[PDB]
Amino acid sequence: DLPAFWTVIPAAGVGSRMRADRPKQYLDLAGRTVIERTLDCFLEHPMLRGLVVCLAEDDPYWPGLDCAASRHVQRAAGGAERAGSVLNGLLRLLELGAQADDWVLVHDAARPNLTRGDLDRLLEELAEDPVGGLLAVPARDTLKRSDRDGRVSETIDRSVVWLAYTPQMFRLGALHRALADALVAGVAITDEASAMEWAGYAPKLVEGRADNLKITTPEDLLRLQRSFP
Amino acid sequence: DLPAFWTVIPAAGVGSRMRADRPKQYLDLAGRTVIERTLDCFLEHPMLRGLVVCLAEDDPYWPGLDCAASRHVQRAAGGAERAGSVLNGLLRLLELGAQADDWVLVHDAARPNLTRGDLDRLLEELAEDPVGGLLAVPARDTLKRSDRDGRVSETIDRSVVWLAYTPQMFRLGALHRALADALVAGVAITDEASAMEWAGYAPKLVEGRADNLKITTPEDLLRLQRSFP
Ligand SMILES: CN1Cc2cccnc2C1=O
Ligand SMILES: CN1Cc2cccnc2C1=O
Repeated sequence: DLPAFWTVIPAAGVGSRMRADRPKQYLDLAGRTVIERTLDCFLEHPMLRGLVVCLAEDDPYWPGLDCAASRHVQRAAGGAERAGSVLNGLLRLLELGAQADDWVLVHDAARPNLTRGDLDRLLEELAEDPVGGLLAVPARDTLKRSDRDGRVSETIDRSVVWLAYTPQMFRLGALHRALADALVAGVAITDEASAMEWAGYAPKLVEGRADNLKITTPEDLLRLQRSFP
Repeated sequence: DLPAFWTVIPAAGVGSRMRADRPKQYLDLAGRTVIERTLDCFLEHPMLRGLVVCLAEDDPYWPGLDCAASRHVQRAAGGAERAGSVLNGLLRLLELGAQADDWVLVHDAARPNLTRGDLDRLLEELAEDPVGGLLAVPARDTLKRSDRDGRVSETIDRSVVWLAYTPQMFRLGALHRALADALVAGVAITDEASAMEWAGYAPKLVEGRADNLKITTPEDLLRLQRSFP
């Protein structure tokens, strides 16, 4: 019995001006934009209560997509940083009838290769967790720590090192307090787990697939061109 | 004035039997095998004294390549592990007239995107180094350390964490002693830097390009299909 969950897709930071170097979320991935394929990983799930995309109010690419005329996709105003945009998504969820104890999933707009297995695996393993968790994969490259002189001080034991992926799964109320307080404190928030970690909580690690990659360079598109359907 | 250097390409571990899931070094990369493109990064360098490929004596793919009939490529017998094959490559270099103080470069057979810039940058920055070093790139993914309960114990400060790449550049005599003694000691050697680290030396880090990737899955080929010429 998988739990019910809301979904927040932070996708702001896009300028008002179309550019030849398009935002990675609007690149073409086998006939569709990256963010459209990212939304498909969630929109069809029976336990989905509602999905909210965080966007700049002057985003020139979004009104061209068919998901902009979709009742299954809600929109929230972007913030100054990613954490602020996630915060506005949490406020938008509260307007749609979300409760403080509802599960919320935050997922990168440029991670379109999220499989149904990883999603349900994350949902079934955290459904009874006291704080939540996130998808992650073990580090497979040799890690080396540097001293101040640029020389190797040690080879890090990567058997305990995991790469942080998305989605990340936390309770709406707790994440709301953690994100808002950490922004007031001046914390260098990266993901939602870092805000929960600063607040004292230890998120659970849920192993996911390694090909759930984030599109950071247009060369990373080439890895996923054969991944659909 | 770049220093003179020998090159060892460990490429053993290949079985005697051709298989449909070919060894990654023999996959096609825009009309040529991965290992052929890897050798091209070195064979044309004016400071190259000699290149040695470590191969199993029953390798069914190598005799089909034109580099098997090339005077510019020498061959050494593979060992039981990668470190042993590297060791036999060092012995093969000594037969070709190498000296104990000569620079040796060890590079992965499945890293064909090594640019001339990274190679010379590694050579010019380590030419006067007391031990040597290796190419590396800074970690750009969020790193999380796991406790014994599978929960995040800390987010690792990745400002001091580097991913270890190749080539790696060490003196022939020192690497020979470090590799041989560490194998006798029972050390879990990964790369040459780990053997030098166990021997007490601190290798220098030389920043290289991030697209000098190792081909571990046939999906990684897709990243490099547009990288040549
Ligand atoms: C994914 N991102 C990046 C960013 C920068 C600034 C404001 N919002 C955002 C957001 O949602
Ligand atoms: C690159 N590799 C892997 C391996 C396994 C066993 C023996 N030699 C080798 C070698 O050179």
